[PDB]
Amino acid sequence: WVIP
Amino acid sequence: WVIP
Amino acid sequence: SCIQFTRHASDVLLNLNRLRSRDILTDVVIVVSREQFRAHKTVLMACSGLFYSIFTDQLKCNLSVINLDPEINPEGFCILLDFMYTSRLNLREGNIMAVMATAMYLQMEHVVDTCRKFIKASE
Amino acid sequence: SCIQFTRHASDVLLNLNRLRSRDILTDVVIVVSREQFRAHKTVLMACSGLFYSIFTDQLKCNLSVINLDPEINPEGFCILLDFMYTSRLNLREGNIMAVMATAMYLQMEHVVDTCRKFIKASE
Ligand SMILES: N#Cc1cnn2c(Nc3ccc4c(c3)CC(=O)N4)cc(Cl)nc12
Ligand SMILES: N#Cc1cnn2c(Nc3ccc4c(c3)CC(=O)N4)cc(Cl)nc12
Ligand SMILES: [Cl-]
Ligand SMILES: [Cl-]
Repeated sequence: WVIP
Repeated sequence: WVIP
Repeated sequence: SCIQFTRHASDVLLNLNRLRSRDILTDVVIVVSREQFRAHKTVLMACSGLFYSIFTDQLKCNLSVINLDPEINPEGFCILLDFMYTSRLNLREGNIMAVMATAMYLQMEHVVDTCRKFIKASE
Repeated sequence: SCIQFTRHASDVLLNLNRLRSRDILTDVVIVVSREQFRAHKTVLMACSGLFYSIFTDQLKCNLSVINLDPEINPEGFCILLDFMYTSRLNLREGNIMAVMATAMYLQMEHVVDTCRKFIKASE
C-alpha cells in the first residue's frame, strides 16, 4: 500500500 | 515497454 | 521472449471503471439493505473471494440480483466497490470498522490486512 | 486522502485471464477466418478502439459473434488477445508485420507504436  |  | 507494457493493467482497470460509471455491460445488481450497486460479475470475482465463490456456482452465476447479509454496511460496500475498480481505498477513522468488516465478508485479504495495521497503530 | 494497492490492477487482470482460460462469463466469439476466440466484451472494449466502437453500438452490443475483416491474420489476433489479458506482447521477427497490421485494425495505439520502433531499428 502507498500514498498515490 | 520493458523486458519483464 | 515477450515485451511488457507497464501501464496496460492500470489502463484496463480505468476503462472498466468508465464502463461501470456509464452502466455499460453491467450484468448484476448488488443489494446492500436499502441501496443498489450495479457492477460487472467478472470484476467482482477478480477482486473478492466471496463473489468468486458465488459466480462460479452453477445456479447463482445466472442471477441478475445478489442480496448481501443485512449486517453489511452500504457505505463500506461502496468504498470497497470503488477500490475494486480503481485500486484506491478511501480509508478513514469514521469508516475503518465498517470497511474491515465488509472486506472480511467479501474475502478481500489485502484490504483486511491494512485495516488491521491501521487499527493496531491507533491502539 | 485515499491509499492505493500497487499490485491491484495486475491482480485483477491475472484473474480476468484465468476466467478467459476457464471460459467463465465469456460473452462473445471473435471469428478470424477459420479460427474462433472467446473473450469478455468489457476487456475487448477496454483494450481496443475498434471493439469499444463495436460494443457501444446499440445493435452490435447484443451480438454473440463478431466476424473480423478477412485480411486479419488469426495468429496476429491471438498474440493481441493474449496481450489484452496479460500486458505481455509476443513480438517476433516472423510475426511483427501481422501484429502491427492487426493492432492498426484493432486501434491499439501503444502496440502500433512499438511495432513501428522495432521495424525502424531493423532498417
Ligand atoms: N477463473 C477465475 C478467477 C476469477 N476470479 N478468481 C479469483 N478471485 C479471488 C479469489 C479469492 C480472493 C480474491 C480474488 C481476492 C482475495 O483476497 N481473495 C481467484 C482465482 Cl484462483 N481464480 C479466479
Ligand atoms: N465506458 C467506457 C470505456 C470502455 N473502453 N473504453 C475505451 N477504450 C479504448 C478506446 C480507444 C483506444 C483504446 C481503448 C486503446 C487504444 O489504443 N485506443 C476508451 C474510453 Cl474513453 N472509454 C471506454
Ligand atoms: Cl484485496
Ligand atoms: Cl495498446
